Amino acid sequence: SKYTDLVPKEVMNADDPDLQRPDEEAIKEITEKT
Amino acid sequence: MQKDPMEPPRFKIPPSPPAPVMHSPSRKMTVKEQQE
Amino acid sequence: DEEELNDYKLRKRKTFEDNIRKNRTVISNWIKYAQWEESLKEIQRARSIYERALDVDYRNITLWLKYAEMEMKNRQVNHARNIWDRAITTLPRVNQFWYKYTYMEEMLGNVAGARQVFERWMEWQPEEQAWHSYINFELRYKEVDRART
Amino acid sequence: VGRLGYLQALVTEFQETQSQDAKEQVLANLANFAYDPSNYEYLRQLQVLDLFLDSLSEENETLVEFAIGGLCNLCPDRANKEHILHAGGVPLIINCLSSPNEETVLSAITTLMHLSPPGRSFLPELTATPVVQCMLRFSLSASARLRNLAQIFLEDFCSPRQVAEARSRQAHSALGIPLPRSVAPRQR
Amino acid sequence: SLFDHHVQRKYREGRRPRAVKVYTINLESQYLLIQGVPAVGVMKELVERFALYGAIEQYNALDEYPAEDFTEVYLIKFMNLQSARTAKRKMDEQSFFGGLLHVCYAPEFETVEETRKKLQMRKAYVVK
Amino acid sequence: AKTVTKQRVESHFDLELRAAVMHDILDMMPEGIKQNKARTILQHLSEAWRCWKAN
Amino acid sequence: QKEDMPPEHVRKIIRDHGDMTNRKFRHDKRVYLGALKYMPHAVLKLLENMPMPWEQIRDVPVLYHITGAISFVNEIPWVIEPVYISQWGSMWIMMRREKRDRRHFKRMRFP
RNA sequence: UGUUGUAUGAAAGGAGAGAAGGUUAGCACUCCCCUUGACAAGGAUGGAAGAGGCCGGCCU
Ligand SMILES: *O[C@H]1[C@@H](O)[C@H](n2cnc3c(=O)nc(N)[nH]c32)O[C@@H]1COP(=O)(O)OP(=O)(O)OP(=O)(O)OC
Ligand SMILES: [K+]
Ligand SMILES: [K+]
Ligand SMILES: [Mg+2]
Ligand SMILES: [Mg+2]
Repeated sequence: SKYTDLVPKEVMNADDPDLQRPDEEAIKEITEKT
Repeated sequence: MQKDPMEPPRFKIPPSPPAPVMHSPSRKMTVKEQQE
Repeated sequence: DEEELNDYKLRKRKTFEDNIRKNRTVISNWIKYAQWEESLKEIQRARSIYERALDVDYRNITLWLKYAEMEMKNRQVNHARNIWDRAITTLPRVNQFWYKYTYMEEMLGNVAGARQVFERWMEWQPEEQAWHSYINFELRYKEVDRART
Repeated sequence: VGRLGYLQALVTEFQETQSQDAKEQVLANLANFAYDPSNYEYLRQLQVLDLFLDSLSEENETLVEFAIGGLCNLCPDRANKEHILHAGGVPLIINCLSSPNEETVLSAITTLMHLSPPGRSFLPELTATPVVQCMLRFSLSASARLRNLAQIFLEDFCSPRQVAEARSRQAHSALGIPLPRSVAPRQR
Repeated sequence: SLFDHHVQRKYREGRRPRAVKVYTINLESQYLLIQGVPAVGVMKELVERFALYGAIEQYNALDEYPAEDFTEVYLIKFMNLQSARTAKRKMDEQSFFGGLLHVCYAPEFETVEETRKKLQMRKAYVVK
Repeated sequence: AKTVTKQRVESHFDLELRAAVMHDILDMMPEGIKQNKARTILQHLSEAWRCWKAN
Repeated sequence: QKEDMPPEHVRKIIRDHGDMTNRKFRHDKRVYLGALKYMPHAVLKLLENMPMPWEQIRDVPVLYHITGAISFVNEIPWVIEPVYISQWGSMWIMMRREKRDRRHFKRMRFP
């Protein structure tokens, strides 16, 4: 709804772990739920 | 209330709020390329 | 007499609802249903009409305009302001809505609201003419100090 | 079509016809509109209270029963109540305790009970009338509804002093011994 | 006696036909007599259905009553006579568990004081 | 939904080719174009096909 | 688990509703029409339980709707297979001897 | 203690069934139905609308 969320976000590898996808246990739990 | 199995059916047979358009500002068309 | 006139209402409505059911598209035709109520001077009809019409397409550019124009015409101002608010909410790149909102905030006489609207716009800072517009705005009133910021 | 116009149409239908059954239907509809509060005035403007009062005078028992039923729900309102009294229909109601049907008698009793006015406006009339003697037999009848009505009627239109005098008169008739008219109960 | 089921019939005829029968204040009661229930042991479902309308003081099935074969007769005591009228008004001639349902007023059963309050409330309503 | 049966085969082909050409018209025309002129482009498509058949 | 009712019950219901023309049965029309969906099942059970030629009367358990809309024969015809085979062999002998001895065998008219 | 809670078919009286000369064949796009067990097929090609802009009107 605001302007600041359409400007390009930082473009570099500040945090490899933060972008990494969740572990196998969480995805198996969500798979079983669904 | 109990319903007997024999009866047939009895009755004859806005979207989600609009998301804001988050767009780059439009570039107006030049007369040359509008001729194109 | 009068009964004939309500019959006139009803048959024109019936054929219009057929026309509307046929496509649900055709925005130019959507406006006509509304204006015919505007002639009939009963607005609640047109408020539901334009609500449905915004449901089909809010992306549209004439529709939000036309709605607010009917609002202005009917001299009812609080809803006109509020729904220009919602317009600028969901179409924040279209310049015209911003212009026709602040112009309105002037001629209706409420200085601060325009100020806040201008501040909100300062997020986007989308075009060159808009800034100039606000410069002229600020020189219109006693204030040159804000104009420096 | 229009409510009051519809009631007027029923009035016309009643007046022009002569078939007793097509009058049975009219007196049914009229007696059941008489139950309506709002339709009272509409009935008050069309002389149909006197239509009922004339209709009791007719000798078709079913029709008379219907007329009495119409009266029963109709009398209790103060305007209508006063009109009926002024007509002089009270002896017409009095004639109905000897009517053969149970319903008609009950309706008559209810109408009599309704005609009761505070401040002793009409009670005096009942004591003079022999209706009280008839009531004693009715109260001790086999019909539970009749018994309830008779007992209720006694409280509403009678007095303890009056009841004792009434009982004595009834007893005297059974006794077969005459009571002087001049003699009267003395307050203590 | 008065429980007999009268029969229907221009007079600006309505949608549903009505039998010729005038209702007097005395005729109407708060005791409602229901006859024609199928003998399939629905004692409680019928009573719940009627309790939907008002509040039921007392309900019992009176078996002495002469009824037809495999058919039942019941009594319902309501709390307010207007509730009894609406219960008749809507429940009468409603198909119930495969049977036609016939509700009639039962004034015989009500006692002297009950008649007193009935008549007095009729006077109260008519005056206003 | 109705299936595509032998009656409906050719009309369905034209119906789908029509829709796909329309999609590419929308993605091809520059932003803020004064007019769409889509119906005219589809008229030129028809005339091209008719000229193919007539050599 | 209820108790079977006397046959007079269903006989009286079927008798009363006959032809479904009385104005009193207006609400049973919907249920009769709704019960049409199961009438092939009722036909299947009826013909499945037909009496064998050596028995005069067969009495079957019946499950019937309370308005009289449909009646199901609620059983399965279980037989002992040797006894069953012997009974139809008995019929083979009797029917053959009867076709031999009956001078003129008249076949019944259909329908 | 009534009334607009609607529809089908028929009869009578009227209108008359697409194709820029005539006679016609159809299949669809949307939304309105009818027959039908329909993911089929029919109901006149089932019927009814169909370029752009401005406020039924006006302009190309
Ligand atoms: O005038 C009609 C009807 O309006 C009136 N009536 C029905 N229910 C009533 C009620 O609760 N109170 C009063 N005062 N009047 C009422 O009576 C006649 C005819 O009644 P119907 O609609 O035929 O119903 P019903 O009287 O029950 O018919 P019946 O043969 O007796 O039994 C089903
Ligand atoms: K079509
Ligand atoms: K054709
Ligand atoms: Mg077709
Ligand atoms: Mg043809």
